[PDB]
Amino acid sequence: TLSAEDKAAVERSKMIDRNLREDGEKAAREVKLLLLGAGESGKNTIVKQMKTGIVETHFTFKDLHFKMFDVGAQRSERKKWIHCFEGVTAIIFCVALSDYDLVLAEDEEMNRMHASMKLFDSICNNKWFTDTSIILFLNKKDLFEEKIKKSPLTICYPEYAGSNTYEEAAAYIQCQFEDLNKRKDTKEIYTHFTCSTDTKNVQFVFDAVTDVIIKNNLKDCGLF
Amino acid sequence: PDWKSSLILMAYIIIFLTGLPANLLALRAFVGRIRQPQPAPVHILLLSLTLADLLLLLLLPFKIIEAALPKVVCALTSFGFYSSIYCSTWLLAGISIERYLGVAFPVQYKLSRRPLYGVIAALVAWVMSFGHCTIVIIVQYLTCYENFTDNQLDVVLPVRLELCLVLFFIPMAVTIFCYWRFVWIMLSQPLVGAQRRRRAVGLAVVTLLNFLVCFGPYNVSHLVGYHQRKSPWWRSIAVVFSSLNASLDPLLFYFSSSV
Amino acid sequence: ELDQLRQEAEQLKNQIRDARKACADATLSQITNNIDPVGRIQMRTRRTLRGHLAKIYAMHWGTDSRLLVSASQDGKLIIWDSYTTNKVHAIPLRSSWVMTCAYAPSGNYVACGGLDNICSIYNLKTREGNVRVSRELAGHTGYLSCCRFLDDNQIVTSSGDTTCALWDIETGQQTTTFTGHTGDVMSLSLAPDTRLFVSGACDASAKLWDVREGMCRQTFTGHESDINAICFFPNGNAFATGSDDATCRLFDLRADQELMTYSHDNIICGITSVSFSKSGRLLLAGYDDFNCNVWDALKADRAGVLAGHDNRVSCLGVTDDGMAVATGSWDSFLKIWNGSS
Amino acid sequence: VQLVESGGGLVQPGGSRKLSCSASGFAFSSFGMHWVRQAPEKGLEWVAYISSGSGTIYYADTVKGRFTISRDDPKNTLFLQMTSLRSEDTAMYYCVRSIYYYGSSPFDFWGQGTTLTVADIVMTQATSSVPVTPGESVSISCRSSKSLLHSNGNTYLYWFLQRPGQSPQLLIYRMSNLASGVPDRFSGSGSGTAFTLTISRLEAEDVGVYYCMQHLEYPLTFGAGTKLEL
Amino acid sequence: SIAQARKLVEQLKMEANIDRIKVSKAAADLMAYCEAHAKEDPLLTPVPASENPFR
Ligand SMILES: Cc1noc(C)c1-c1ccc(C(=O)N2[C@@H](c3ccccc3Cl)SC[C@H]2C(=O)O)cc1
Ligand SMILES: Cc1nc(N2C[C@@H](C)O[C@@H](C)C2)c2[nH]c(N)c(S(=O)(=O)c3ccccc3F)c2n1
Repeated sequence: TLSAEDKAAVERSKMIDRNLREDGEKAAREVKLLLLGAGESGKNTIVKQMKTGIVETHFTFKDLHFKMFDVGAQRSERKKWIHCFEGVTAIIFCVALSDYDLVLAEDEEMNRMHASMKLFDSICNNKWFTDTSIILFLNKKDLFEEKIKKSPLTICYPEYAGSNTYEEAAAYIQCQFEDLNKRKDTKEIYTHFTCSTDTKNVQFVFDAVTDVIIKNNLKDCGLF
Repeated sequence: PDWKSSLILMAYIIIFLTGLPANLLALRAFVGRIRQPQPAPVHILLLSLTLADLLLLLLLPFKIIEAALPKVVCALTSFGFYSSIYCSTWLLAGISIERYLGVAFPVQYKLSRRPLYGVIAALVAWVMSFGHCTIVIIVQYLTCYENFTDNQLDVVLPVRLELCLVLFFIPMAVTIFCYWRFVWIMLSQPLVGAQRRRRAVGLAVVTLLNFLVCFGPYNVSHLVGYHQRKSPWWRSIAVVFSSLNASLDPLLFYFSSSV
Repeated sequence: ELDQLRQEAEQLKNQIRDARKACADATLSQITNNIDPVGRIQMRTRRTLRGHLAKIYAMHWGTDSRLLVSASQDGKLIIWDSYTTNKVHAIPLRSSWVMTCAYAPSGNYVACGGLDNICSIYNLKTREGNVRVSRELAGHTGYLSCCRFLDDNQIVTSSGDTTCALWDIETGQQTTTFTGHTGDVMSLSLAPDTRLFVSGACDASAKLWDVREGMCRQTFTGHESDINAICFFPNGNAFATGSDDATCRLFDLRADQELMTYSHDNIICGITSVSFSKSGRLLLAGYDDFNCNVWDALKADRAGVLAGHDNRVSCLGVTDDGMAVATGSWDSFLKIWNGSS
Repeated sequence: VQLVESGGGLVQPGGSRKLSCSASGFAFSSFGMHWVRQAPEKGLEWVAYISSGSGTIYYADTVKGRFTISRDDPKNTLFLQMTSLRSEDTAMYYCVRSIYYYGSSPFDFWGQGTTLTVADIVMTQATSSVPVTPGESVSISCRSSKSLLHSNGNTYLYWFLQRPGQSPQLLIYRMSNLASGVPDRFSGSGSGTAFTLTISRLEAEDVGVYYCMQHLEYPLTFGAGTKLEL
Repeated sequence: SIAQARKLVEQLKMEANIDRIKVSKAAADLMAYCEAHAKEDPLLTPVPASENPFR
């Protein structure tokens, strides 16, 4: 019923099918870490920490090959291509700690930190990003060390009832981002304050990704 | 056909009725998942467990009618019943091993998730059950298995003890060890809040208790029969519990996920 | 001066509004009411092409109406034989983020594009026997949404820079740059005559571009949200649009105004793909409710469901001869629908 | 696209020699390979075949079992192991490539050639030599024992031109489609049994022997061969 | 950006100059095209299985 090369054509497809499965299995052995940095806050310092448009950064830690996409370069409508990243293991977010007092240069109305919170709000409870975690990163905290003493936090959050102590003020910054998460039963964010010279940035991401791997393994075994 | 027998027949009827439809939806979901690309070994083990459970349930009417006869038909049905029970035991052990490996070695489980491990685990379980039952029934061939003679019982009892020791004690040991390690890792690891860890640990404890409670009477009856040189009279309710586990396995493994 | 220009612009908008209202003799529903309905157009999944390991964002049939190319996030550009479910080629893309693909009218080239901002032309009819990148077209500063082959040497690409462009494969430079949109262009539809092309954008507006000239001719409005997809009528005198409002709309080239709207009370999901039929009577549309509700092009009455996909239908294209309607969706499976006798 | 072949030479009857074909300039892994022999003053005959990935292996009836074919894609080379060579085995062996997909052109390019001086469809040509003149039109015809029109709608014909001192070159594949690089002056049509090759005004390069080869059933019996005198 | 606004304003100049035709006249082209190619269209009128490539 099949011709000589018609049988060979099916044989060619089987070789193609084997390559897709072999390459698809390798892709399933990789961690895709989306990086939604803010404006001049992240995606420029941490990208080097873990060793025009999409710039995929690959770094291997503990025999795990991570793929890190820094889409912050693109300036188009976020909602029209955010579904392409549906299914990433985690979403590495970044918020600068020096933007609490500095106002947005372009807007000149609201401070930069609220814009990141507004950006974080849309990402955290997005329809597609309900299962994927968020590895929140508070970078450039060294500048926040003396900035909080000289500049009070009442500029950004006047409700803050605390002294100039960094630890008291930083805890409020942590507490001010968790509330934006609506789907608290299917997504947990791993907030982590980090400096510029610290080398523990890579290790925390691996630990946070491992939690996502465990959760994914739980869904397969029928448990969670 | 009265009291005990009536109670056993009612238990069989309710188990069969409650277990069929759930088995159908579980089978449909598992074949849909196995059709989906990149399957995990635990999915294949779950599919094989559902198939064995359905095979066990299909032979239930031949035991319900007996609860209140055909001939070699009786022999085959007992072979299928016991082979499916022991296959379910070994597959539960395999699923417990899969859970321990996937929750204790996450990065390795992700890097190496070849379905062939699950395929050969299901093959090992099916062989260790069906081949054992086939060879014992062949040696037998070369009421419906209710009464045995003096020499017949003297041959059955050591065979019963050896068969139990190979088909339950090792699966029970590996299941309890893997689930204990899984629980210890779950409550001794920095992970998500108690909203997720508690559910997983409760499901694991429930699964282990279900296994050890359902395949407890039938196997301990093996040992008491070896010791007292007499077939236990409660082997009926023991196999009733064994079929009860098969009936509620879809609820524990598939229904509990959505609910 | 700006005040005067802003006023002048408002007056110009009112002037065209009066002309459209004056020319609006009657709606298409009223005039085309005596015609009979098409009927219950039931379809069957003749083929179940299953090779892709991830989400599918684009597909495109060949000129022979037998070979189709599908783009997926896995990083593959598989070219299938729809007749026998054979994969002629499996092109590994450089960037996995691909949201558009095209098939050359001659059939010797296939193009892919996406978040990499680069349209990559691939050469199929090669002596070495392995598909190779003919030329990577760069210059777009935003995500590329849809590219259509004018011929073997010219390709029209629409990106997220609110601008469409015409390229030359041999040189690689933008011969023409179509600008004027205030929002990201999501899809374009080449006309059969290959002399004009229209493209909807995120600003709920569709404009008529002229490849020969290089400037917009007519601008169409009416939608409330982003226009995700667009298609061109077979006669070349009309085009349909699909937006997130769940109200697909038909626009007339000569009348320069909307003719009908295709909306349902139950349907609220956005439209991801729109395609006509051979005779321009069967307006296929790919909704986000996992369905592909068939809409009559002259009655605005649903004539089919086509519900066979687990996830959203991202792409859908009828063949040149109209014998098949592929409905590639996010479930990683394409489906060659066909109308049984 | 170069196919250099080695391993030919004088051999004793019953001896064993290995024929090596070297592939360079194309994706050898994705290309199927064929071995075609050419006896002196005789037509071509299919010898063996190896598929992409070494999946399916076929041999000719007269050489079945006695010969073995293998490939080494890391080295981009083709191997044909010869055992118990007889006097009939002498021929001008050619290394022929072929890819198999929709719209492809199997047997597109042929190797240089090596000489070893030690139920089937019958394809018959009406004449073995037709004198030709420049500017005229000739129609080489062939015959097939069974219909070559499969239910798929393809007439499985492959025309080859063997220029003197040159390897055979494909002209028309599937009886309707012209091969790449072939001048438009070559044309052919017909049914599953009626066969023809409507050649336009002949040129200097049109001299040689023309072969018609069937491909419906895999034995792949070549035609007798028609020569075109200048 | 007065020149930019002028460019925007000049954009509608040719758009307003388009000699728009009546919708009813345009409507005639659409319905006539459908019925003229209704027989040729396989989707509206399914072809017999003896001629359908997708069995
Ligand atoms: C050997 C031999 N020679 O004589 C006799 C009698 C035996 C003999 C037969 C059966 C058994 C026996 O214990 N079985 C087997 C069985 C029982 C019933 C029906 C089918 C099967 Cl396979 S399966 C599991 C086990 C069980 O009951 O659970 C032991 C010994
Ligand atoms: C070597 C081996 N044997 C397995 N089985 C256990 C039971 C199910 O069947 C028997 C026949 C053999 C495995 N099952 C699973 N799930 C794995 S693994 O993929 O998690 C894994 C692979 C490499 C390193 C660490 C791992 F955790 C695995 N590995």
